[PDB]
Amino acid sequence: NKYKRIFLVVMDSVGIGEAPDAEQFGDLGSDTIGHIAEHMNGLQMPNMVKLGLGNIREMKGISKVEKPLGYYTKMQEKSTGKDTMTGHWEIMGLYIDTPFQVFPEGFPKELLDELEEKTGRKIIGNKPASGTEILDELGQEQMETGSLIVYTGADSVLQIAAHEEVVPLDELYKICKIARELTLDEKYMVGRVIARPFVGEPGNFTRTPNRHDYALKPFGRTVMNELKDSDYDVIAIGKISDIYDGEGVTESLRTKSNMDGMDKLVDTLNMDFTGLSFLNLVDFDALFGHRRDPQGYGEALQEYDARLPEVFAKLKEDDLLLITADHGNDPIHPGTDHTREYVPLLAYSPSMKEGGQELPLRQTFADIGATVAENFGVKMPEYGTSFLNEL
Ligand SMILES: O=P(O)(O)OC[C@H]1O[C@H](O)[C@H](O)[C@@H]1O
Ligand SMILES: [Mn+2]
Ligand SMILES: [Mn+2]
Ligand SMILES: [Mn+2]
Ligand SMILES: [Mn+2]
Repeated sequence: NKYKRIFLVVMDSVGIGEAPDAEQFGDLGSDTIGHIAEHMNGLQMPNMVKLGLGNIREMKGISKVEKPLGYYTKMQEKSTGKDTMTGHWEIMGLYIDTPFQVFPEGFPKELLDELEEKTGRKIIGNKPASGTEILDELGQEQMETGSLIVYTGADSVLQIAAHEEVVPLDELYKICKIARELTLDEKYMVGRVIARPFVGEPGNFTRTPNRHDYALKPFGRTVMNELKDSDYDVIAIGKISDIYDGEGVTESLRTKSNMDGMDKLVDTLNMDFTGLSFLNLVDFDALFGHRRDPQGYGEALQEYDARLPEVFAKLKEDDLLLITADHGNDPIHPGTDHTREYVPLLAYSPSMKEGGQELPLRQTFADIGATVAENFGVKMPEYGTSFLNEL
């Protein structure tokens, strides 16, 4: 192997400006990092700058450097959708024609009618809502009637809440499996069906640790599958295992925040493995992008940047660090949906003694998967062109 270990970091939703097809998605004008930099009156990300972030694109407080630490470019998304699953599945070598759907006005009558028909249960709610707020609103009715609270949010999710002492947990799980099957349908394709059991009483409801998430498997066998099948390590950190429904994962590390995600990355740097360590930093998307909160987003990016020097200190000569994103989620943009943007790519190894240079623009996210696959001598993905030899 050229590299013994590859550390891949997805800064979730950290877009670097509207993609060529942004108009199709209602994303003209989008610019995640650039708009945040303007709001912050200059972002402070000196470590990303040292890697060559500004060499990709200059933004307020983010300037180019004469000798970037590693190689740099951006990537263009080829798949139809701008959701997390699409972005990640493409990154690991796939092409996804069918986009996952979001439901700002709730789910179509047709879908909920069939779910009622298959379960013998009534559905209430059917709207975007905070999980805790909707419990306050409808939890009592749910308890008295045995109906199901169905709701959604800014992401591609169908969530089903029911009181544990009214609807048995195993019945809630069965219902969610039925919903998961019904939503394998392009008309209502949801990324995730989530069981949301709760306990307590009106004015005092608590959601239990018995949450279960029902994901779809990637529409193809990924570079992660190939690594695992060839006996390499594939360490998933944060949402990564869930995003791929565990496909090709050899160890999974749960995280609670971006800072915790950087701690787990450091943990993997301390491990003797051969293969891939794959981190998703999800706070950017979950707390700041969808909430259209550029101040929180800017602070999170600065908190993340401050962690990088320890990562640089731990990387070995035969380690490669890859930093990218899976789409945009511009916190100064209409609505609450993701944005169709280019994503940054930074590629750094301490063995790059003269620093890096500009890579040709990546025409699909799958170029990352192809690079990983070629490095480890496993079956090349169908899509994507490796940049391994450029490094
Ligand atoms: O807490 P809730 O409002 O029920 O659900 C919000 C999100 O919490 C989970 O990460 C899922 O991604 C949901 O979209
Ligand atoms: Mn838009
Ligand atoms: Mn994402
Ligand atoms: Mn999202
Ligand atoms: Mn603040």
